[PDB]
Parts: sequence; structure tokens; C-alpha cells
Amino acid sequence: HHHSSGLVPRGSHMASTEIGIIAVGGYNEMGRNMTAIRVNEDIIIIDMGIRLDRVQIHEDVDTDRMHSLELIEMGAIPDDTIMNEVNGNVRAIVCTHGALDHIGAIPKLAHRYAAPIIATPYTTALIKHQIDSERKFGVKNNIVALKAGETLEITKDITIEFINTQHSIIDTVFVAIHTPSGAVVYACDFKFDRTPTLGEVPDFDRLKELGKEGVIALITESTNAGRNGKTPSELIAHMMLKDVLLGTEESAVGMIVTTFASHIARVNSIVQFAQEMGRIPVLLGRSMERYVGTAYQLGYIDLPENVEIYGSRRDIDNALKKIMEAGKDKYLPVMTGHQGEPGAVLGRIANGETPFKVETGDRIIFSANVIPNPMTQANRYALETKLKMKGARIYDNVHVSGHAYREDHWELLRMLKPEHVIPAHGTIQMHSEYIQMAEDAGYSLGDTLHLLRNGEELYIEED
Amino acid sequence: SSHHHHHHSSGLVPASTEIGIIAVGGYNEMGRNMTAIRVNEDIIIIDMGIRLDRVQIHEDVDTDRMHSLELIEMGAIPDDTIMNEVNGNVRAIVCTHGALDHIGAIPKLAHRYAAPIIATPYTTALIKHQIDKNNIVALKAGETLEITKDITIEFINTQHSIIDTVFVAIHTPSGAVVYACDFKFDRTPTLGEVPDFDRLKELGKEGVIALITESTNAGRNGKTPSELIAHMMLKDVLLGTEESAVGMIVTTFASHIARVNSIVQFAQEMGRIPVLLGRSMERYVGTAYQLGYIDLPENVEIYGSRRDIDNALKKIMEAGKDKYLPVMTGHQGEPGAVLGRIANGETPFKVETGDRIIFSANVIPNPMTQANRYALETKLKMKGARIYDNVHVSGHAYREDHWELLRMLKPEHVIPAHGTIQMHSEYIQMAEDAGYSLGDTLHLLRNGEELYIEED
Amino acid sequence: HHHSSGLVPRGSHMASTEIGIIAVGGYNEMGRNMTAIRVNEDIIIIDMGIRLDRVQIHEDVDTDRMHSLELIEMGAIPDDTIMNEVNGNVRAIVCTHGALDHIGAIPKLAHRYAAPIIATPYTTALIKHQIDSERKFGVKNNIVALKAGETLEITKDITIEFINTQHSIIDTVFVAIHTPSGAVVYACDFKFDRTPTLGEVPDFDRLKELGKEGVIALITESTNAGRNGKTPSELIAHMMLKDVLLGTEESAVGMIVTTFASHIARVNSIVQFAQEMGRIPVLLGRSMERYVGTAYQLGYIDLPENVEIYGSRRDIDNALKKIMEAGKDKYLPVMTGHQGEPGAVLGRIANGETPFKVETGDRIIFSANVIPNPMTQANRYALETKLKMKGARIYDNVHVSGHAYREDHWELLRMLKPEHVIPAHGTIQMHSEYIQMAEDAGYSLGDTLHLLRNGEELYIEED
Amino acid sequence: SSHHHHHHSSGLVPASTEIGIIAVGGYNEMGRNMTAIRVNEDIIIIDMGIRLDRVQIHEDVDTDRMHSLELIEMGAIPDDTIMNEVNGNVRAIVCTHGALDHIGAIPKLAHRYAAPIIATPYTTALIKHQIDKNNIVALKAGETLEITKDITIEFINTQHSIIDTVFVAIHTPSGAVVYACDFKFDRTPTLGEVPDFDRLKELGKEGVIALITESTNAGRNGKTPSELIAHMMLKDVLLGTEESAVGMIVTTFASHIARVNSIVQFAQEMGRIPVLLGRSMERYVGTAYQLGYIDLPENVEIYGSRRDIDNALKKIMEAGKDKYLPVMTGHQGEPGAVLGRIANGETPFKVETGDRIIFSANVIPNPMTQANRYALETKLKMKGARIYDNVHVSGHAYREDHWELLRMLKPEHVIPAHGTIQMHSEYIQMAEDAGYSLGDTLHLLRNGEELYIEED
RNA sequence: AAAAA
RNA sequence: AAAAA
RNA sequence: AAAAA
RNA sequence: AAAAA
Repeated sequence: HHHSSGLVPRGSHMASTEIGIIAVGGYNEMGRNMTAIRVNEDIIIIDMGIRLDRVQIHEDVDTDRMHSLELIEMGAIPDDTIMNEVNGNVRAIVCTHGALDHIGAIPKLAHRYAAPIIATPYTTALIKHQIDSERKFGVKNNIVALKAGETLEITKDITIEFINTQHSIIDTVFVAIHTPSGAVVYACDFKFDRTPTLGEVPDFDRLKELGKEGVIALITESTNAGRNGKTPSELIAHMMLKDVLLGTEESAVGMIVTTFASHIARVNSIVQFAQEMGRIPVLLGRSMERYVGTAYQLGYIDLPENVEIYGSRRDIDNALKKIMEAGKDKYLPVMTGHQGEPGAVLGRIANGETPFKVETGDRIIFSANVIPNPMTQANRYALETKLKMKGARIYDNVHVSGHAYREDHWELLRMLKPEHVIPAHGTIQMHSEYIQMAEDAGYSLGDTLHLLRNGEELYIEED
Repeated sequence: SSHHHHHHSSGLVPASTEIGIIAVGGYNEMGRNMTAIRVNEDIIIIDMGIRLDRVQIHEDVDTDRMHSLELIEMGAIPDDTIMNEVNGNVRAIVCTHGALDHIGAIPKLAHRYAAPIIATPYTTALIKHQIDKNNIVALKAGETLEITKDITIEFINTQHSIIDTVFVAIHTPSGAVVYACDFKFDRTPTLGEVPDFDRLKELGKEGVIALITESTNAGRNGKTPSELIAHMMLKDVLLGTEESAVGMIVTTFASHIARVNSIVQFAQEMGRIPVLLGRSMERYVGTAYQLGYIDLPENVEIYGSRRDIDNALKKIMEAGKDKYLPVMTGHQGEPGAVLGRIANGETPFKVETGDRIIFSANVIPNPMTQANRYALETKLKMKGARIYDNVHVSGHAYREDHWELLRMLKPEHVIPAHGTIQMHSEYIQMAEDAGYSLGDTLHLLRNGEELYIEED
Repeated sequence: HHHSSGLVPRGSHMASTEIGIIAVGGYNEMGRNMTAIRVNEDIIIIDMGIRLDRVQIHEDVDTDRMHSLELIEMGAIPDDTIMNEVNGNVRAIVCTHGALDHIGAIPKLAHRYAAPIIATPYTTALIKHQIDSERKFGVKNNIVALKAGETLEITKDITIEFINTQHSIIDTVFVAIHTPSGAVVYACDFKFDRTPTLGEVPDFDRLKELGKEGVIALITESTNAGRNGKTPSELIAHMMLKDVLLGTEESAVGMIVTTFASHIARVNSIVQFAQEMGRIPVLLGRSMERYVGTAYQLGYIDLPENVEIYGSRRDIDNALKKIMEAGKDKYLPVMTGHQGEPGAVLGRIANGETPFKVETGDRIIFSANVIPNPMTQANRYALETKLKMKGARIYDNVHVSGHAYREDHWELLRMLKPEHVIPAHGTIQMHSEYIQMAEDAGYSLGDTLHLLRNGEELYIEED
Repeated sequence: SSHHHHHHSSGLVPASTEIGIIAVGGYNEMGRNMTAIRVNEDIIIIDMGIRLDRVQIHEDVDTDRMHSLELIEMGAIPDDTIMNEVNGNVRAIVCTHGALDHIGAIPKLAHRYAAPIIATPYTTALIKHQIDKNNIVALKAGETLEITKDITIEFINTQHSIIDTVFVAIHTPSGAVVYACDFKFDRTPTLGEVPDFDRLKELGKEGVIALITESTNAGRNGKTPSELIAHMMLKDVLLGTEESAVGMIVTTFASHIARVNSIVQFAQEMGRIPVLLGRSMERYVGTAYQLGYIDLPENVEIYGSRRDIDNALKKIMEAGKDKYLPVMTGHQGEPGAVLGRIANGETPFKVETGDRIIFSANVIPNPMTQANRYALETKLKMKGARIYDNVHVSGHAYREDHWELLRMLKPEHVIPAHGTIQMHSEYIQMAEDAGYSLGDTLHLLRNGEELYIEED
């Protein structure tokens, strides 16, 4: 004899999709970021970064004579040889922004793929300017400019959407890969910033919509997931830098500012402050000219008429000779070398290889943090020791992070409601931080939350 | 056969003043600050603080049952028994502000001196409320008070993590002795005034014999971020949220009136009614309001007693946590404070997953307070709370702030105070950069030592 | 038409075994260790520890009135309710040693299982003495004494082997669970020590043999896997303590030594040193009497005739009154309270609640480390501050770790050659350290190397 | 009407000596140690060291092309130009041992003084080899040397990370000035003798005016572990292995002769032939052997030149790494050292997975050396090496060692040296526990300052 | 770099 | 959490 | 708390 | 990497 135990309504499945999340670089370390998203047999590569400290430990630096495999053995750059064991063909290369941890390895690995590079206008410009700077013949991927808010079809089954976000470089995007079974979202090198000083407010609405439409997997950075609270706004750094530059009873002293050439919002703030304190803003260093110049040409920043930009050593040295013999109090040199890079303008000033002589009382403002690696900490120590031994006053860490804190990740997780989460852009320790946060959010390790190592592929079969 | 020459000096003259800088407390540690400035035989005492951590290591606090000498043996409070060896008489007791590290020992030591207590209005109010006896004189920033035919005291406005904080300048016939401790340059305060740089420069040109100044954050690079920074960060944490109807608790220094001000303003700007909870909140904020230092919105609610507080939390819980912004005590996980009691479930307020707890304060770097803070945060986290930490800006001068202070006052002698010998070491390296020499024009004093400064 | 592509010789499989590695407690934190090894449908529980700091954060301590579930909610103790979702029956409970992070939760959870407790003689003694110390009625598991080197049959298919190892408590073992498909080895709270001061030299031969016989899975601690090199021998701590106690030109000063009551090798060394410096070794504190007394009765340590042991408050206070009024220079008090435990002898001396008064010059030797938790760091700070304020001279950290370092794990891995490795006894951060080491040894995460969280079961099907 | 009384003192007497303690270098930093002790108008210089990190921040080392003044501007070496303001004449230059932080600046500054260099035999040997000019006098531990009718210098044996290290006692008609820097109490040395506690106590009772002593590890709790501890740990690392035929490299201080001794002994006990590689290994160990301080087994091999070294490594590689124990330079990842060259693959020796690299040294806490060490270890690890770090014991006295030193010598005045102001702060807290008072009997000197001590 | 009731 | 010419 | 060739 | 009575 037999009783009924109830009934189960079974859902339909009009599209099965096989998703691959391939960790190539930047899952075991910082710098050489590369991820590959496989939809069935088509592959979208996301970012191709470089890791600088692996270049610095070798007294040979070179980095432009060495080709891909030697750099991979140093790594340095992502080991993409594993792509030969991935069951698909690369259809596109997305670069979510233009800093070296996302495009630094483009000129070394991108030319081997039969795919266009898709990026934002500013990013595309930086990639182009960089590709045209190796002159080894000679294949160049075409570059498609895709703006935040725009969508691009790659395949009958694959579309790529850019969503604007904030970061320490302008024009940074989340990328959503739409598949017949739903979306794969990539959100790395980002920060929620509700009061940006240059870009736009993050697209929380679209994030929520995506959440409701269906997100299969989220690949997101774990870099500062261990840091408590929310990332302070860029406005905070704006305010602090303002206070450091204007708030002084020793006004006619002579001040040098140094920061990331790629941090366009920061540089912008600095030149405005120069205009508010009666000094002539003069930008020094090749990379200043590259990044800030490019940002200006494409209309991302406005520059005052008296702004001066110098890229060549003799232009720079003669500009510093002009400043030195006119009164340091009349200029605000905005220059490269905050990490004590050998050869940068500030490092050359510190060695006295320059008409500019730092004298007691002079104020040097590092609008940047020291990167937690022994190499750059050494270069910074030597730089600072020299500058102080010549009597300079050091203003350090006038800066705000470009990365999401724990609660930023919390809210992102609540908005996108991803089915699977994969931490990226960090060490396994950082991923451990992220994992604990995500578990608090209801995710389970090995189930809906996944710890990948470089070279590993997560297979997801969506019904 | 051999010769040389020398001019001899004449014994002719073309009232001498002897200065003593007596370090009493707060030169070997944090908290129990007390300095004594002797002009020949008249003495001005500056500040009388308490050190809380030396009270915490003994589980039996009752800081009002113990008399002065036992507190000194714990210390806790400054050892002023050394004043029995100082060749002078105390003519005044100056308190540069009203926080416990400047007035905490007032009720235990001040009564032994036949001298008035001189302080700013707010400070005087807190001292009065605290006593529950020296005369108390209210002296405002910018005003001068004569103490003796030869001695006057000037208050100069400055900024700090408590309102109405002053530098004090002791004017003598030989020049000024300046005391600048527990201070911060802030050119964009959210409460009070910008410090008096003009007067500092004037003083410098008039002649400063000695500067007694804090070394607390002399080790920190750069300049102290403005209170405006903490204002902005707190705004971002409180308003910048897609988890809006969650229920938020803010905790901070009850004495940081500027901060509490910012918080209640934000409460009015996020459509929650601000409820201030805890006895000390009632004390400091209440007093600040009565004296017209802070303005409060009509809907502001304050509860100091245990049952008032618990019934307020029962009211809040059963009306919607999303409708209130409780501003409460317990940011250091103080046993008995409102937040610590909420965390222990001894309260109608129950923390549930998602609730946001904002510590508008840093954790005090002492093992005791780090323990209490750890236990508190662990409990709150285990009940599902989301912790926003360090939404805060320092109340103390950084290295370059001291650089500029030194270059404005141009003192003949400098003495670091308000810290450990390590903090003083930082200050010393900075001052050496400015041209001072240790043991000559720069002096590292320990508690109990008297520095003699003579006229050339 | 058809060609042959070669042949493949296929192996036989005369016994399939399903293995479960269940992480119950101590995989997300320190202290409350509990693991469960499932062979088909029979379960061997390994260790049942407590986490002390979770008790300390509550101002209520109690820990003996509270029953299991409240302790689990604090946790504190392992959440073994998950055992109701594990497909098997518990046949035995192994305790690899007698310290609280292995037997601290025995009296709270063991009585719910219909299984005997298997342990070494010393461990068994401590478990018995502890069980007879709750007097709540009243079920007591029988305890089987199994010595290092001995094997015990539990099932037609399951045998348990003890292998001697070293640790900060005497009589510690690796446990090997022999199954028809091979062995599961558990090696937690251990240290290679080639010159022990009490136990035996580790059984490297047997480890190698096991390796060759076939190890399915290794569960091993990750606690100090991050620490570089090899764990220093106990002999090092012996030497340092000797030097601290004898090497002094201020000989008749009065010295107090404090250490782990359970560290029998250490205490032994101390009383021998007392005999070598003409002082009477007097042991104070209830737990000293418990652990050292027990170790003496079972013949693990020899004690000199003049040794004195006191467990009660009045015996202790009058012993200190005797010492105080006879000359501190004539005694070596060996007492509890190295973590500044409220109520311990040293903590009571520090509060002046004792005939013993510490005076300037007096030397207090902490033969122990400070546990990296804010609670115990607070208690230690208060204790030390009081002792120094009474003029004592503090000798700290005269101690050597009880846990394997990175290279110790390296060699263990090379000896056992396990098919699968699972890190245990630590946070996810410690496990991350272990994971990197194991990857260097050839293991692969998610494949032969497994990261478990509390409540998770790894299923292994051995052919 | 009113009265009191006082006894007046007589102007009768019931040769005065003025002591100057001049801090020249090594009081604000590590490395460039130099002190000058003035007795009225005769001066004894003690030590002349170099500071390596100030040389490293400039990539252009050549420390022999630069003359004294440029090295002083880098400093690098002590600024002894201040000696032009000191009212006295240098009668002797004492070097308490032969490591670079005591003799590194000898070839740059010693030649300007009309005075002999006095040192222990080994120290004299290293100075002589280094010079490639003052007279050099060898003075042994336990011996005394007359310098002046009023001044004698006594050497007292002590222990340290280099052999033949001494305390120096300067005897004057008013008592002794004792210098105890770069030292360690070690009652179980593996080389040399136990320090002379008897003589220290004797000195104490005879009368010590001033003690100049290191503060380097005064912050570390307890007592310095004996060199025997490092011996034992090194034994455990080298012999205690189930990975026996792997190939092992040991690196340590070339000047730490006791350590190298232990290592070669262990090499003979593990059936490997000890090969010492590197120029400085050849210098220090060679010199120590010739003078009979260390004994070497018959099979010992030493190579100082580049091709000798490379061909030795080619020999080793092609005979079996398991048969050799290379003892080489480069523990701090010094560019050009043997280990750094092996790590860069510029060498017949190739590191392969499993190889054990033993650093019998700690990493020096400076960003430069931490960088070099990081790059080195990363390379070695990337070639599969297993790193055994910190197999080492400190060469400097801990807090309680200083406690007992102070209680033995009973000096009237104490001056910390050989460290930063932070290290001195640690020492100061310890000395205050011992009864000394800062600015009175306890003195914190900076480079360039002269402390005057008069007779009562 | 502060308390808390 | 970044380079630099 | 030290260099290295 | 541990308790304590």
C-alpha cells in the first residue's frame, strides 16, 4: 500500500551554459593580473598586468629586451601558457583600466591572441601609446573604445557591458559578460566613492538591476577586504592635500609635490591648489607628460594657461634651473618619483644631479603610500634619507586608498547577489580575509565561494 | 721675550629672575599631567590629570574612595609631594582644558594649595560638576590675568579634541614661559576658532624663555588632519549607504563636543532622531549646551540614568531602529557603558545581523583597553553587527605642526611633555633639526625633576 | 581501417573504502580542536578541545555550570551537533594528549557518545582525574590506555596505532587509523625533537614505513607552518633556563619560576636546577599538584626528597610565609600563573594577597610565551606591571615552541608521502601558510590538498 | 626678638681632575662608534667605526676613494672635527675589538693624531691588514698599559660576536672611567674566556667615576642567550635531518670566528669537507688561524679569489654537493658575495630543489639590507631552496645583563652609547630602576656633545 | 592617547 | 598595492 | 646590529 | 598557541 509524499514543481531550462573562470595571474600575488572567462568555447580575457617587484629583485631590470617567456619565469607577468589547456578560443581582451597592474603585460602577451582589445577611451589611448613603444615587429590588436554604460556584441551568445566605477585612475569599469544563462561580473581594482573629484558616482542602480537579472559569478578583488569599514572618499585626500598645501605659516618656502602620474584626479587637485596659492604649476617627468597630457587631450581634465609640462631631461633640468633662479616660492613642481624610483625627477634632485638644490625648511609632499615591498621600501628610505639630510621636511601618506574595504565588499555582495564568488587580485592571505567576510554574507567555501590559485579553472554548469 | 694680551671686563652694570621648570607628572607616561613653573619664589601649577590605565590594572576602581597618597602609589595621579622640596609658593592652578588628563586629579590634590583654579568657562563648569575647595576663576581665550606684581597669565586659543582649549603664557619681567600641551593646529575647525598664529608670532618676537609642549604625536609624519576630515568621513559612513533602514549606533568621546555636534547634525540630515545615552554624555554635552557652546535640534533626547536609558532603548527597539541614531558611550569597551551593556544582551536593544556600529574613535594603545575593545567587538560581531572603526582624527599635533610652532615662538629653551620618553625622543630629533641641542637648549625631563634656567 | 594505440595495464581493486574527514572544531580557530574520521559507517573522533579566550571575553567565566550548548554558542567548545548529519556511528574517541586544547571539552561532549576514550597512560590519568570533577550524574566513558608503539583493534576493518612524538606535554602521539584501503594519519600538536629532555626520539622509521605502506590522508597542524626553519629542541629551553637560573652574580636574591603545569619536561628541568643551586624546590598551585603529581605517580618524572607540593590556598600561603621568614634565597618556588590568570599563585603574590612580598632585585622567570590574544596579553600586562612596580626583574620568554616549523612539516610530508593533506589546528591564515609549503612539496589545492572549514566533510573514495 | 644659627665652613683643606666624556659617533645611530675620554688635558680616543647603511644608500660605494671629510658628510664615519674644540691632546687610540663598527674608520681618521693605536693581538692584526701611519701596540686582556704619569689603561676580557673583545678601564688619580661597548656576558663561551666578574667587582669597590656602555639591546628582556645556544641550534639544523645527502650551504659573519669554528667542527662530524669561500672569510678566519685563535682540520679549504672560488664550486658541483659544506659570505645578501652570486646563477654551483641554505645570522633591521636579503631569499626560494633563518644568537647584552653590570661596577655616572636615542631610552628606564637620575648621574648624550664631570 | 556609571 | 625614463 | 670583493 | 582554582 502506498501514500503520496507531496509534489515538486520542476523548473524549465531553455539554455544550458558552461562557464569557465580561469585564474591566470594575480591570484597568488599582487601585480600580474589576468583572468579568463570562458563561455562554452569562446574566451574573454580580462586584464593583463605586470608585477614590478619581480623585476626589481634582478639587477638587470631591462624589462624591454626580455621577451614574454623570461618575464614569465620571473613572473613579473602572468603565465598564460596554460591557455593551451583551456578548451576555447579567445575572442576579446578587456582592460578594465590603464594602470600597469592591468595593462603592463599587454605588449608582451596580447599579440599572440587573434582578438581585439576592448577598453575605455582613456585606457584605449594609454594602450595605443604603449603598443607604439616597442617597435619590435609588429602585430597590433585593434582597440575598440567602449564607454561606461555601453554594451558590445561579441558573439550570438556573448555581450560585454561596461559599468562605471571609481579607482586611483580615471575611467575604470566593472565588466559584465552576458551569457544565455546570465551574467559574469568582474569587479577588480575598484572603490565605491560617493563624492568623487573627477569621475562619476558609481552605478548602484545598474548593480541592483544586474543582481535581479541574475549574476552567475562575481570575480572581485580581495586586496583590502581585510581593512575595516568603508574606503574613504577621494574627497578626503583632496581635503588633506589642500590643508597641507595652503595651511602653512611658512608659506614662501618652496614646495615639491610627488604622486602617481596615473592618478589624474589627484594631479588635477594639485594643479588647482597651485592656482589657489599663487604658484605656477609645472609638471615634470616623462610619465607625467604621458598620462596627464593624454588625459588633457581627451578632455578628462582642464589645465590652466600657465601650466608647464616637460618630458625630456634637459627641459626638466632647465626648468628646475629657471625655478631655482626665480624663487622656489613661485612654483609648485608636480613630479614623479614617490617610490624613490631610480631615474625619476625627485630621485635625481635628491642626488644633486639637478640645478634644483633642496635647502633646510623645503617641503616635500608625497601624495601616495609606500608599497609594502622591501625593494620600494628601500628606494623610499634612501630617497627620504637624502632629502632629509639636505634639510627637507617630509609630508608622507597624504593619500587615500583606491581599493574597496570590507563593508564596500559587503554592500557589493548584497547588490549583485552573485551565485558564485571568486576572490582575485591578491595573495591567498587576502583571499582568506575575503572568504571570512563572504561567509558572514551567507556564502560557503567550496560551494558558492571559491578559492582559486594561478592556473586553475572553475567550471560552472548553469541550467 | 714673548707676549700676548687680553681685555678685562668691568664689574659695572650697563632684579634677576630665576625660572624653574618642574616636571611633576605626564613626563614618563600618558595621563597624569602636571607641570609647575617657578618664577623666583612664586609658582604656577599647570594641569592636574589622572592616568586611567594604572587604575584599570586593579579590579576595584572606585577612584573617589582612595585618598591622594594611595592614588600616588598607583599613580594614577601626579606625585606632587615633590613640591615640598621646591623653593616657592603656589599662587595659581591653571587648567588648559577639561578632559581627565588635565583635571582628573583636581579633586584629589588641588585642595592642599592656597591658590585659585584658573580655567576657561567650559573647563570651570566641568571642574565644578566634578568636585561633588579652591576658588575657581573663569578666564577666556585672549584674556590676561594678573597673579602677582611680576607674574601675569595669558590664555591663547588653540584647538583640541575638547572645546575651549588654551595655550598658557606666563609673563615674567624676564620674558614668557609658554605651555602648549594637548593641542592641535586646525585651520578649519568645526567648532571654536582657528588658533592665534598672530599672537604666537608676536610672543616669539617679544621673547619666550621656555616652551613646554607635548610630544604625544611628534613621531607622526606631516601635519594633523583637521577635525573637518573626521566630519567628512563620518558623513560618508552615516549617509553613504545602500543599507539605509538598518539601524545604526554611533559611539565616541562624550567630551568631544565637536564630534557629537557633527553626529546629531547628520542624524537630522538622515531623518533619524538623535538619542544621546549615558551619564557622561549627559554631563559633557548637557554642560556644553547650557553654556551655549553647542546647539541641539528640538527633537534631541538625552538619558543619563540606567532605567531612563533602558526604557529609551526599549522604546527605540519597538518603534524601529531605522528611526533613531543612538549616540552612546563605550567606544573603548568600558565595562558598564551603554554599548558594552547592549553587547552583553543586558538591554532591551538587541543587535541583529546587518546593524552598523560606528566607532568614531581610535583604540587606545594600552593592553587593558585593547582587551575591553576586543571583547566588545567580538560580542557585537558574533551578534552579526558590521563594525566601522577608526572614523576619527587625532587631537594632537604632528611633527611639522611642532616644526612651525617652534619657528613661530622661537623659544630659548624647549621641554617636551605629555608622553613617554620614546615620544620625547621623537620630539627631540625634530627640535635638533630646528637648531636646538639636548642638555643645553633642549631638555629631556623625567617626573620629579626641576630644571633651572638663569639669566645670562 | 584501424591501428592500435598501445595498451594499458589495469590495476586490481580488492577493497574499496569510503573515508570521511570531518572538521568539527579547531579548523577556523585555535583551541577547540575536534576531528572525526569516518571509515565507511564507523567513526573515530580525535580530540575534543576547548578555546579559552572565548570564555574570557565573557565576564561570567563560570565554565562549569554552563552545559554544552551554551559553550557551543560561545565556542569555546566544538560544535559537534553536525555529527547528526554525518553518515556513521562513533566507535571510539582518541585523545592524542592531555592538554586542554585536546581534552578540555571531553567532560562536556564525550558522554553523549557510546564509545570508549583511547589515550596514553598519562593522558588517560588526566582524563580520569578530570571526569571525576564535575559530579553531575553521571555517564563516564571507559578509558583504554594505549601506549606509543601499540595497536588496538576497533573493528574488522579499523585498527588504531599510536606513534610517539614530542610536544609541550609528555606522552603525545600521532594516531594512524588503518583501514582496508590504507592509513589515515593524524599529527596535530607535535614537534620533531631529536634531543628531548624526557620523552623518546620520534619514530622516523615507523613514519617512513607508513609512507611506504600507503597513507590515504594526513591531518596535520598548520599552527607554526609559517615559521621558518625547524623547531628548536626542548634542550635549547633547558640550556637557556639553566643559564638564567645559575648564571647570576646576584645569587642570593630570591627567584620565582612560573610555567605550564602541563609542561612536565620543563618543570623537571626546573627542579633539577633547584637541586643544582642549593635551593629547595617547592611547587605551588592546584594544577601543579595535579599534573606534576600525576606524572610522578605514573613514573614519568623523578622528584628529589626535599620537593614540596602544595595545592590548597592555606598550605600555599603558609608555605610562602615559611619561605619569607627563612630566606627567599633558600627556595625556588615553581608556581602557576604565567599568563596572569586571576587567582593563580603569582597573580595573588602580585596583588599582595600573600605573606610573600616581592622586593627590589627579586627575579621572576616566565618559562613560557605570551599567547597572542588580547585577554591574556592584558592579564600578563597587569601582572608584570604590578611585579615591576614592586621592583621585580622580569625574565620573559625563556621558552621554546611546542609546534613544528615549516621544514619539520616539509620532512613529515616527505616521510609519510600522503595521498591527501588537510591542515588543521589553526585559522584559515595559518592554513594558507601550510598550503603554500605543501604546494612547494608537489601538492595541489582542491586535488590532493584540502582546505576545510568547521562543519565540513571531505569525502575520499579509495580504490 | 628672633633668632637662629648656622655653622660656617672653613676654607682649609683636610691636584684636581676634570673628566670630559665626548660623544663623537654612534650615539645617534648604529655603526660609526667613536668616544673620547678627556682627563684634564690628555685624551684617550676609544674606537673609530664605520656605518655601512649610510654608504649603501649611495650606489657608488668605493669607501677608499673618498677622503675623510666626504665620508663625514655622508657619515659613514664619526665627525671628529669637533675634536678641534676639545681642550686636550690625544695620547692614545684604543680599539676594543676588530669589527668594522670599531675599526672601520681607522684608515680615514687615525693618521691625523700623534698617538699610538692600542688593541688586542687579533684586533691589531686586522688593523694592519686593513691599512693597505700610527704605531700599533698589542695589549692583551688582563694587562695594563701606562699612557701618562696620571693615566693608565687596563684591558678586561669580555665576550662578543668577535674574538678578543675587551672592556677598557681608564685609571686616573680620581678613579676609573670604564668603557663597555659591543659586549655580552657569556658564562659558557665556545671560544675565549668567561668575562672577568671578579675584576669588575674590584673596580666597583675601587671607584668608577663613569661607565660608558652600549644600549643596543637594553630594550630586550632578560639575559643574552649564550653562544652555546647558537652552537646547539646550528648542530640541530645541520645534523638533525632525514634529508641527509641534499647539499647544504652555511652563511654567517666572516668575523664571527666562534661560529665558523662550530660550523667546521660540525662539517667534520657530518662527513663533509668544509670549504670556506669569499675574500673576507679568508681574511678573518685566515688571520685567526695564523695567530692560533682557531684550529682547522687538515682537510679545510679556503678560497678568497673569484676564480679560485668558482673553480671550487665547479669542483663541488661535479663531485657531489652532499660531500661538501660550503661556508660562505652573503648572509645579508651583499651584492658580490659568494651566496648572492650563486643565487644569480653566475656560478658553477646551481641551486636545485631541496638544497638547504642556513643563515647563521639575523637580518639587519635596515631597509637596504632587508631589500638585499629579500631579493636573495626570493631567488634562492625560486630555485627550490629550503631556507633555515635566524640560526643565531645576539652578540649584545640584554636588560638584566646591564642590571648586573651596573650593580657590579657601581659607577657614579652612566652614559649609554652604541645606539639610537630610542635604545638609550630603554637603557635609561633600566638605569632609573637602579637608582640613577637623568641629567644628574645618568646622561643622554648626542653626537658632538662633551659632558663635564668635576670632583665634589 | 580616551574613560565609564 | 604603484613604477620610472 | 653586520658588510661585501 | 596556554589556562587558573
